[PDB]
Amino acid sequence: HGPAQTPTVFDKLVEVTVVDMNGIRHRVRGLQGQSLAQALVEYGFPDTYFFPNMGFYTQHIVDAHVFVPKEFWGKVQNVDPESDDGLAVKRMFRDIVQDYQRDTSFFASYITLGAEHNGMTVGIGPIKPWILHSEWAFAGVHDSRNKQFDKPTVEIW
Amino acid sequence: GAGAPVKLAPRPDKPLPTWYELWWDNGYYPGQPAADFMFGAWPGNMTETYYLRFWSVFGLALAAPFYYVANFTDETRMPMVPQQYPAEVRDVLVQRRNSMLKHDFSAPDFKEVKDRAKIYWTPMY
Amino acid sequence: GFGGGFLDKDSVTERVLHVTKHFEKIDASKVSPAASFEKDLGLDSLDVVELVMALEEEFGLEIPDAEADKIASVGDAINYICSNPMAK
Amino acid sequence: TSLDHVFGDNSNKLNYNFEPMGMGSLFIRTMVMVGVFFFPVFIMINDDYKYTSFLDKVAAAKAA
Amino acid sequence: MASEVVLALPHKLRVMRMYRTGLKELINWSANRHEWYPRAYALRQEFEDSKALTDREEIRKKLEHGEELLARFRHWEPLIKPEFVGGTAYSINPAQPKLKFIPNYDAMDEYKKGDHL
Amino acid sequence: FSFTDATVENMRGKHDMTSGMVAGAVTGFLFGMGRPMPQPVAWPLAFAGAAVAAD
Amino acid sequence: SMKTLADYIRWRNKEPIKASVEEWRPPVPVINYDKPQNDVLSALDKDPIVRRVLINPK
Amino acid sequence: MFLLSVFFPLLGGLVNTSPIARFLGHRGSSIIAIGCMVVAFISSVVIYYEVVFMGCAVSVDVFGTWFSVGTFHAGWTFNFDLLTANMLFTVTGVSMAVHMYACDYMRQDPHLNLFLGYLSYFTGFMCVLVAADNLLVMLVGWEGIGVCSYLLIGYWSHRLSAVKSAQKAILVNRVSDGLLMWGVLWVWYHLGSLEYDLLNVYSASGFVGLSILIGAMGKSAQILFHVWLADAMEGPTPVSALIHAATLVTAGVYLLVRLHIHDEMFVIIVGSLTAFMAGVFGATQSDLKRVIAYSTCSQLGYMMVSLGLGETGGEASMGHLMTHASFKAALFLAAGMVISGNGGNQHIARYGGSAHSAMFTMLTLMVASLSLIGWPELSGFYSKETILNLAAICADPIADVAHTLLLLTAMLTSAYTTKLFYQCFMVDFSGSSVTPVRNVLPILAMAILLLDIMLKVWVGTNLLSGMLFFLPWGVKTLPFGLMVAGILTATAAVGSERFTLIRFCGSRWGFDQLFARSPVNPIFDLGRITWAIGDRGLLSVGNLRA
Amino acid sequence: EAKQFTPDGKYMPGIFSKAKPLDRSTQWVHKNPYIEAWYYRRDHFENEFVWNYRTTIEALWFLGGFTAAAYALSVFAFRQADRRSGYPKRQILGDEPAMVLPDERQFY
Ligand SMILES: CCCCCCCCCCCCCCCCCCCC(=O)O[C@H](COC(=O)CCCCCCCCCCCCCC)COP(=O)(O)OCCN
Ligand SMILES: CCCCCCCCCCCC(=O)SCCNC(=O)CCNC(=O)[C@H](O)C(C)(C)COP(=O)(O)O
Repeated sequence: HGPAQTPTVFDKLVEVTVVDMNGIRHRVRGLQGQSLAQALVEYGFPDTYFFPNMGFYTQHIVDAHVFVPKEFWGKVQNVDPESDDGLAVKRMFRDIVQDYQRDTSFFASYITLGAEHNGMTVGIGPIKPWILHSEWAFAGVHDSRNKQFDKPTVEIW
Repeated sequence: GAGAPVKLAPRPDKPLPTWYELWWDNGYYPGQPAADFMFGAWPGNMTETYYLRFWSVFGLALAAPFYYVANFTDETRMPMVPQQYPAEVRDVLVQRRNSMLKHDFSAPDFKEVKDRAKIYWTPMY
Repeated sequence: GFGGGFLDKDSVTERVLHVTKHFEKIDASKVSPAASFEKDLGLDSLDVVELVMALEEEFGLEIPDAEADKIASVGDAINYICSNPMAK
Repeated sequence: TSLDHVFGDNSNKLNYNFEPMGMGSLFIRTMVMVGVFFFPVFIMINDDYKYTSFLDKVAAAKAA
Repeated sequence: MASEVVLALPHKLRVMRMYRTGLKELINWSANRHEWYPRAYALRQEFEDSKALTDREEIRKKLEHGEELLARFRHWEPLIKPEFVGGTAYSINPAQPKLKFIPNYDAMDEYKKGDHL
Repeated sequence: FSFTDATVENMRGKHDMTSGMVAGAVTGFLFGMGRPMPQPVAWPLAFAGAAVAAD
Repeated sequence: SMKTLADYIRWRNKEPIKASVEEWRPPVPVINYDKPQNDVLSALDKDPIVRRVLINPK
Repeated sequence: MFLLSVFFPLLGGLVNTSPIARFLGHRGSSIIAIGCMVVAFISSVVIYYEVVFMGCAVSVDVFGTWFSVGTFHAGWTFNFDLLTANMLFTVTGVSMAVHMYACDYMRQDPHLNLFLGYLSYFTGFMCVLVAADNLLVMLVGWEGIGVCSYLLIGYWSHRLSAVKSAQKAILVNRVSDGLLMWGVLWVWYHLGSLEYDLLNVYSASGFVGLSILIGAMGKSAQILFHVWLADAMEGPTPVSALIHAATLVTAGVYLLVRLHIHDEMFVIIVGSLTAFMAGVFGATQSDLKRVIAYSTCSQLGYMMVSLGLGETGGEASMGHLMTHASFKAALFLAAGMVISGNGGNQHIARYGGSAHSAMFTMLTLMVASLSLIGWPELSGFYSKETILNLAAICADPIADVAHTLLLLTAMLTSAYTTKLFYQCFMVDFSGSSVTPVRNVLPILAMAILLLDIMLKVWVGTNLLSGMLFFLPWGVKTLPFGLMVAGILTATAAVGSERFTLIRFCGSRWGFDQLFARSPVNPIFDLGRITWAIGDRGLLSVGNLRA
Repeated sequence: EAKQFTPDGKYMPGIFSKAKPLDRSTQWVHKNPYIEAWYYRRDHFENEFVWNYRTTIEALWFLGGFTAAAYALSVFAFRQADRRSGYPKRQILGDEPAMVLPDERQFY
């Protein structure tokens, strides 16, 4: 231990360029170890962009459909397609995305921001109408100014 | 002389074998197998085939004389009869299957006493 | 006594010089510390094997074989023995 | 490593693959072990057989 | 035949290890040291009769035969000095390593010394 | 299953659980043929177990 | 072909995969000449070298 | 005086292992141990004179009933009769000298009072074993000496080979303990009681004598059970002297002499094979303590054959036990003094001369060695010649082969014991450490056992000494010639060129190596099967993924 | 060189103190990664079961073999006990109607 640098937030900052569904580019800052869906929520994106992670014991996690370029395909975390997490991802692809799926389609909670994501450009993918319960649904149209960040709780019930 | 130097055994720094609990590592060098001679070189570089081959002759070399005397020699080889007793003393002494008085070939009930000294294992009902 | 389990340099030197002189071909006046076994003294490999076995006998040691291969001079033997805690 | 020049080093490794015994060797040695350590069972089974064959002889020669 | 360690040695050190192990095995098979001295002299004279050889095939044949002999005559009860590995006095009463002490552990954070649930 | 059951029934001369077990083994081996190998044993066991539970 | 329950059962017929990574081995002392002896009778017992250096010296 | 022979060594062990010993230290604990053995020996001397000579047995109800469920009734009761008095005199007299020796031999050990307390516990459980009147208090003594043998063999616990020797002794004896327990079940079921005086058997069901014989073969270290005895040399020298003289190995022979319910064919064959095997084993060893260990195994074979011969043979068996303990303990103590005089070396190729030992150590080794080889009109001469002459007139044809095996064994014993003396003192010096021990306590410890050797000649063990079994001069004086043949051969120091026989015998017939894979590795592999293939495999029920 | 007690008792936590306090986790072991991996693998060894040749053969001859040996020994002991007690043949599970449960009012 010596005269080495004091830790700053700028050492742990990750910048991601996000293109929303209107084509507008956005600058999104996050921290290392934070997932991508959390940084998207804290940036101030509307609540129609997000949906529950459809696994058991993880519906309190919000998730988004993102398009990831081929260079950053290998930095998405690995999911066993035979495990229960794999069936959760399969349920999300079956029910939420459907025929908006591309070869670049991932889910934003499965991306953990590190230094390798610095400068990565992603885009928000479209989703189909869905319902979890009466207090959390999506009718299909992204016409709402309510941010996801302003919701005090994520309710599974 | 307590406090003599002794070399320490290193910790594992590679992936372990599946059945690693056949080595006894007590902390000092050297460790040992869980049972000695289960693996590793035997003393004198002998093998199991060596001992089994020498024993396949040596075992019959030791079992040969007992068989010969138990099947080809009997009580009459002795130059004298066993120790003589009065009837009231003898009659309880030869009740033991263990007794050496059943080898009295001059007794009037020699055969019957020998027929009563047959070892049984399961008690009948 | 003296030393943290190790014998002193001078007595080890004296004992090694005593052991080294037990050859017919050896001139005694050439036996000194830091003298080579082959080049300076004129002993072959078998003579060196016998000398290291005699030093094992002298200091009560079981010298490991890789260490006995490295000993090639009087000073090497003295430096090895002075690094033994078990040397008596 | 401060005693490796006194008692030997860690360079020579143990030659053993930690693998199970062969199937036939295990079967044969287990059968020998069963025969040696469970010999009262075989003794009593032989007693039952020798007893029932005598009653067979009695029942055969008795009813004739 | 030699072990995988001895087979990796240079030729000079290979012959030296063979002579050294022969002398030690002659110690192990003898009744006393005074029995051992003329056997040591005879073993030395045996090695001196192959010193002036040059043909590497004859050298290899003699070396391999002697290593087979040393594998045959390995004593089942070798003589080891007691305070070394395989001796009878190795690893008896070593000095304890430094072990750490915690004073008054029961008195630190009383009423909360169980397991959580 | 029904033919193997009644055949073993008439062959053994009595009604018991053996005919159902044999018919189950035959039917399950018919189902399990051509499959990798836990299955040519596992399916006779399942059909015989169904017969045993039925009895 | 035909879809059955056998497609949905995780059968235990897959061999576990091993790796080529070198496993740990404990150190052991050196045995200089360790050829395993299986012969009760050997010509090496009556070798002339053995007779010259063990039996014959006075 | 009667309860003082049993309680009071246990009291000495309790004192020296408890936190009372924190206030005494090494110096005070040595005093406590020696005094607590002197009192017990005095009590045993009084018991011996009352019961053996004046014939008055004493029965003591000590602590009431132990447990009593149904007709299975075990009581805390002792009975002091002829065999019990013989054993108590022998055990306490040997253990007193071993304590006096150990207070000086283990002086430089860091935990000396713990060692002394373990020795006292071992002695006390042996006294409980021989003083019991029923089978269950005997089993208390049996397992107590087993546990204390484990604690004392693996005393130097930082050495792995000592720990494995102690574990091996436990496991080998556990097999025979299981068979002995099943035999106790047979005895109680078919006689109705557990007390010795109500166990009079004329004709029982075969499993009784066989299973009790197997249980005795474990403790007395007979054939296929001797493997633990040689490895028990990892413990210190007082442990070996007390194991091989008075405790542990004499317990199975005592049990068979007490019960007398054996079948003689098994007993004679096992004993004679053991005697010949241990005779050839000890002839080819170079470790000084291992030769004496194998001579112990050989003499236990002699006693086994004798108790096979009959009731007179049982008395001769007890007599040889009693005389064997004294010179065997003396041999081990003298060997310990020779080892300490030579810097801890145990190889007999590195001895020689008369500088590394006291005059009394050499005299002790000489006199105990002469008693062991059956030199005429010493202690072992009477008992060993009695067993040999009783085996020469038995009417069982099996005893014909046994007598020949015993005579060959006698020649082998006089060979290797003379070799032990010859290598130690007569040859030129070939060690390098001369630190002879001349302390008062070990010398007095040796002198006491030599006094007991003289006492056995002057006062016999039983009435058999002086009785003449009528044999020709050729049959009678042949063991003397066999002793002389062993002495002449060993002093000539001759050897044979049949090296494969030499390495087959010197490696002790490969029993340990064959046992390393005939039961042991299969037990490990069957455990692998029952865990991996059964618990994790065939019986395992998995999860339903959804 | 921490001070976790006042001179009159009174344990102090030392939350903001520089010196490292001795506590419950002071003697926790430093984990060797390979030992942790081997114990994890042995903890989940049911994932390594496979119906190969050796597994099937050893599960037949040892597990089923010794289970059948123990069933045969149990039936042998039951029948021998009933014969040595004066009973007739008795009805075990699947053995046709016969005698079960001897009467105490009867002499056998
Ligand atoms: C971790 C293992 C440690 C092992 C420890 C050593 C091995 C022990 C093995 C055996 C243990 C047995 C202990 C039993 C304790 C007492 C049981 C009896 C209870 C009781 O009330 O009985 C009365 C108590 O008497 C008495 O107790 C006698 C009265 C007091 C006079 C003697 C005082 C005792 C001195 C002992 C010295 C040290 C000896 C060490 C063992 C005797 O009368 P009862 O009702 O049974 O009537 C029948 C005869 N009257
Ligand atoms: C129990 C008894 C077992 C018997 C043990 C085996 C006894 C057989 C001995 C006979 C076999 C041989 O000579 S093995 C053959 C040995 N001969 C050679 O290698 C040729 C010489 N070459 C050289 O390089 C050196 O002189 C060299 C001598 C190597 C080193 O000595 P230096 O560096 O000074 O020069």
